[PDB]
Amino acid sequence: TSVKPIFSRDMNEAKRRVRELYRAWYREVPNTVHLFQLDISVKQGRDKVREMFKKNAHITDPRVVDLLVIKGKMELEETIKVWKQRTHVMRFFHETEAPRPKDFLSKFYVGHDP
Amino acid sequence: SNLIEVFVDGQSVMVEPGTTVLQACEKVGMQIPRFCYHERLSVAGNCRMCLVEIEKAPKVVAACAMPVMKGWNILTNSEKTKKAREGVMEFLLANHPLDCPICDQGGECDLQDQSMMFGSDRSRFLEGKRAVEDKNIGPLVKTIMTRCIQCTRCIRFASEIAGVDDLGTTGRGNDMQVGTYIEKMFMSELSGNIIDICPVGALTSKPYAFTARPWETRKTESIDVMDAVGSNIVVSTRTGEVMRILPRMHEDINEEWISDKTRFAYDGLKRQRLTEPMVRNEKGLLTHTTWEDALSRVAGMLQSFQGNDVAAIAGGLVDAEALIALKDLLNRVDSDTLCTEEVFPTAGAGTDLRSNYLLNTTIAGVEEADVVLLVGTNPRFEAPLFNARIRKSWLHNDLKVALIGSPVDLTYRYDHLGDSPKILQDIASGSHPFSQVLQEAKKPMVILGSSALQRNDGAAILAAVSNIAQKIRTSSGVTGDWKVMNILHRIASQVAALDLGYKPGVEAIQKNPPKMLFLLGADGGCITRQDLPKDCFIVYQGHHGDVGAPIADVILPGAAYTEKSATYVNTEGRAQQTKVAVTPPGLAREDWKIIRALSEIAGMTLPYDTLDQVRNRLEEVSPNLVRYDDVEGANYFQQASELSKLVNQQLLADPLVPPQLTIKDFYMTDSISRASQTMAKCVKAVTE
Amino acid sequence: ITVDEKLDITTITGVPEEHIKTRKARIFVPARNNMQSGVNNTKKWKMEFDTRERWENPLMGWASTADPLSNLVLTFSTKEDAVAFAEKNGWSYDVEERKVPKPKSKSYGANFSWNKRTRVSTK
Amino acid sequence: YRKVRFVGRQKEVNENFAIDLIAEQPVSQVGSRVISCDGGGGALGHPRVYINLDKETKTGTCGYCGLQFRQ
Amino acid sequence: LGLREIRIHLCQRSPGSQGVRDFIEKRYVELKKANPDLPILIRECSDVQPKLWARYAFGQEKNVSLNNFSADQVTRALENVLSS
Amino acid sequence: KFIWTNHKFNLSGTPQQYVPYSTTRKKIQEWVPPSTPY
Amino acid sequence: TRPTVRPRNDVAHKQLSAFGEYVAEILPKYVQQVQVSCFNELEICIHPDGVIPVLTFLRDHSNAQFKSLADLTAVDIPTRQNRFEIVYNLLSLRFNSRIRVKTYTDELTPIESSVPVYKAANWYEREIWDMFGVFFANHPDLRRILTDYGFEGHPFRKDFPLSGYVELRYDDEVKRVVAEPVELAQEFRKFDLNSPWEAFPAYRQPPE
Ligand code: SF4
Ligand code: SF4
Ligand code: FES
Ligand SMILES: [Zn+2]
Repeated sequence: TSVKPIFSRDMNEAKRRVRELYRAWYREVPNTVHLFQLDISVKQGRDKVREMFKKNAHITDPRVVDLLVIKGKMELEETIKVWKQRTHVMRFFHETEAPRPKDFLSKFYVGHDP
Repeated sequence: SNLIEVFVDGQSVMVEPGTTVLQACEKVGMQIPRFCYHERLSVAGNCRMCLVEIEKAPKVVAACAMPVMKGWNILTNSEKTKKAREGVMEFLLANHPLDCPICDQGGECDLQDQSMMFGSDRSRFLEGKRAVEDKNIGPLVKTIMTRCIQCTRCIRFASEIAGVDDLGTTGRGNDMQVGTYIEKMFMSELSGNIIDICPVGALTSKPYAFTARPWETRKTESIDVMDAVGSNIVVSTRTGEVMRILPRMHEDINEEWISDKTRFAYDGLKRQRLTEPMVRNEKGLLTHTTWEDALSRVAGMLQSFQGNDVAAIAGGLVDAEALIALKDLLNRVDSDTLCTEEVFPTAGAGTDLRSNYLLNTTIAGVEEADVVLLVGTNPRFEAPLFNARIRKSWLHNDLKVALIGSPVDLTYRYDHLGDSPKILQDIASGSHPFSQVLQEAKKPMVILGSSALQRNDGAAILAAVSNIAQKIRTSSGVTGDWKVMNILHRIASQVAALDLGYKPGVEAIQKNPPKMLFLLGADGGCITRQDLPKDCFIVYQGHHGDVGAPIADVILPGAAYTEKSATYVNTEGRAQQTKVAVTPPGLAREDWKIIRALSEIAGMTLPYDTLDQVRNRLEEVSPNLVRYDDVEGANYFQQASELSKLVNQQLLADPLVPPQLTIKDFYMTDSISRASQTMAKCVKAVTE
Repeated sequence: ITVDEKLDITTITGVPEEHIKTRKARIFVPARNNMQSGVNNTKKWKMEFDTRERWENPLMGWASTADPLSNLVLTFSTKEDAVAFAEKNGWSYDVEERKVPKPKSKSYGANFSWNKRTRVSTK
Repeated sequence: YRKVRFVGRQKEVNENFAIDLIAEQPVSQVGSRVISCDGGGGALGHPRVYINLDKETKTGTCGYCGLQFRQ
Repeated sequence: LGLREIRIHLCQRSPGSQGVRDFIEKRYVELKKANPDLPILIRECSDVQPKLWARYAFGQEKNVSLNNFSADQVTRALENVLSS
Repeated sequence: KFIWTNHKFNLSGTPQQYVPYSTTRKKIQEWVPPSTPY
Repeated sequence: TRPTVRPRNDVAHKQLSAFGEYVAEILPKYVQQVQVSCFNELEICIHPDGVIPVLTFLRDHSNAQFKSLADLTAVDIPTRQNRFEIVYNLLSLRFNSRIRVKTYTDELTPIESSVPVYKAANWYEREIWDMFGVFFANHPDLRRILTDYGFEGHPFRKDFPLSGYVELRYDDEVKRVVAEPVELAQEFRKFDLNSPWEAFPAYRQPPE
């Protein structure tokens, strides 16, 4: 498709990029974990980062892989600074929300027709 | 080559020699406003709200009835037309009293969506307004005749399609009423369908009478199953409940018309209904138990029985997706001996190739047909839209009719040929005439029902009638192919419940004593507990409680026809999928999801979960149930014409009779009808 | 200029949540409410989703609900451009078909007839 | 089940009821054919609507108005 | 057990499948003139690979195919399972 | 007539705070099972 | 007709025919359509290429000043096959007129910032990145304005069901103010207002 790409060209400089800002996240999880005075096992903070970057795996295209970045490149602005107050962060790890069954026969006794 | 060009608003368009202005000016996308003109009816001239203005002639014509000659300039929008359509619709607001707060059509009416857009602004009268008086017809049509813009669209309809000729025009001058001179109540099928016709709020529906106004509802298309032709309906939902249902204007089945029974029967849907599972208890005790509890109660009891001792029979309106999950499950324990509640006599066919098993020439075939002979049925009260799809074609062009047995009241001039099974045979050669008339017929047709086919000699009449179809078809027999012999059912879901391969007729249980049955039938008085052996248990499954709710072991709920995305079939073998509307009440659940949670808690676990993994299974076991609404070319009754001649059985002797005669039994029949409390109002206004 | 042609079937991911694969949308031509004869409510191919449970709220009887879509109707202009928006946003769907009447043949003045069977009285 | 909410709260309900308060009216008569039902005083009340009383004995009170009306 | 049932799927056109259509001309009236028990099923259209299907032994599905054959090739292809 | 005699107030709990309820008839009318006999 | 109907004025409609005739004359590499709104306003349909270019011509000249940028905005149309739209809106202080500049786009195709031409598209471009999702390259800054820090949906486009996907509520089980999926106390009734008969003949869509 003819439209100018954003940053990358095909898939390599692109997949050099996603490798890159990983470390900015990987090098800085914990400085926050003492800064907000939020308490968690610092390794959790390194599981989620690696839990997300493995999530969107099937992407076939440039200008998508550049699009996601422009989001991801942002967040390091807010989080590495303090523009969030504890409660824009911890929302990643959902503490309160009761589990979903996701199995079959556990559904059939609770809830209609999902 | 036979067409005219005529310029509508300065634009050329082609029109067949003899279409009116209105059918031309529709082709380019305009509505001349309409009051007395309507497609499916005839045409008369007495609204005078379509005045088109022709080019270069001082008079103003009317665009309902008048042909269109070599090209006029048909000028819709000028300063001449706009001098009329403003000057009529200030007349018919002279007397139209000050309802609309409360006139129950107050959200659709056509003294409203004309007379803002087209026509006037304020009024100059200033004093007047006759008010006549109403009366009553029946416990459906509610009648305030104070309104009546007097299109005369309710009258040309009685003498037209539904053949009952009653309504009339009584009077002269400013005063003429409409309703009937004497006190006769006017009651029939399809004549509960008027209240689509009347363009203003004269005729408005009784049970619905005051509940909701029609900007609030939600139109979710659906399909009506109480009967063969199906429909295309549309439901409505206010708060999450059903309010009222319409037709959906399909172009073959339900021209614009929906029958009456399928309309006023939503009412027993929310009345008496079973909202939970109910355990067994040993006594007359029957109680409610948690959904996990009475599931296993019947789970283990399957690990006991085996072989033909466990057989299920489902004869009712059940879907075509709970006719697999139940078939594959009870057939993976290898116990079948299963049938439906219905009775289809079989000899050398009745499943294979089907060819005789469904109505061959579709509904849309009748329009072309020439000679018709139908036997052993009263087509009026079963498939009421196959009747008047004769009537309209009996008129509008010539058609001939003959019936066999028990002359009933139909709407058109037929003739009773003879009454007995023994008449059919002598018509093989010349006797008891037609003799050549079926023979000389260009497109003969023959229709056998499910009432006559259900006798104990049944496999004979199937084979006796097929002969006369072979008799003719082997000559030419039509032109041409033009299939002839065909059947019509009266039962909701059968052609699905059968051509899946479920053997016809309840016999296979009648020979032996199987211990554990599943009743989806379920309310026929066929199988009782007395007929069963000892108390070994039957598990009822279904939504209602009618008969077979008490006589049963453990029951399980279900969703009706408005709550589930299912697949039905009508008697041309289409596939129509009803669509979700309300979500089912209390604890009840869908049927084919109550199978798989019967399976996994027991031994075998069927190979699917979601819906699309049901229909792929529907796709293996049958190819055409996933082809929605297409009639594929099949004849294939040659090879079954001979093979069903195998058995030599001969008839009984006894005059044919239909179950339904004149009316009163039309209402309470299937399930929902029986519990519908408004039918309970119009059954006692019949007897007396 | 960096024109860089390629072909990857357009899809988009992550913005909604689980409602990507759970549901089935539907593309259908509205049917004309039949209590009135106005033919102008047709002509646009919309889409609307499946309906999930509305229950009762045990204080008043407002029927409160989840299923946060439940009320959207987009309006497209045609079929070729209809399916265009289900794939490009990546969820399942289904299709209906448009309907228009027979031609048809209606002539006043055939209502008074010598041997014809169509002859009206009290029209 | 539901009934534990207004415990001690005294449960406001409507002392009068109009379910039928109507029938106490001295159902009027005219001596003519059709009438003007504008109620409750001029230009406060239902829109003017004319009703026909010719039956034998009945009337018709227009249904906005409710007030039993006849000859 | 088996077997139990036999489902001959076919297509209305794409004549490459015509053997089945021809098979009915050839062996149906004759083939099922015996076996007055088995309920052979003709259903309509798989449009492609008119797979013959058969079911037995507690509902296990066994699907042979056919794509372009002659008349008698299938007549002998049926007794493959039917003898068993 | 059709209007009061004395008066009332807006009170916080009087004891009577009126605490509204639902004004409607029932909905689906569940089924009754059959009695003592088999 | 006079008393209640808005009296028209012709002069304003003659010139804005001319002065807009020839900005399809001197920049034909870009401008692909132009017209005159019956109320005496102009709409210039421009390819997405010229954005910085065309304005820059509109930025200064002695025959067209258009120094004052008033309103940048957007519209998002499905079944336009290129979703969104831009509309620039510019007032020329000397000549007393309004001329609007329409430029289409998609989500994926970037558009180039106008920021060096006017410094008042600084905010109006930060916003749109939040709402519709259009991505403006080479912008001195790109961030999140008008929206919270959680909205991953880009609302104002036509796929966001009005109530967003997560209601908020505070619970004392710990400290925080946390987010649970949206559960309403009333349906948000959907009424249906669209009446038949096509009251407008002039706008009559093609016959087809
Ligand atoms: S009936 Fe038709 S006209 Fe009479 S009030 Fe209701 S809408 Fe207005
Ligand atoms: S019903 Fe109302 S409209 Fe239909 S004909 Fe009788 S009066 Fe004229
Ligand atoms: S519409 Fe003109 S005659 Fe009825
Ligand atoms: Zn009154």
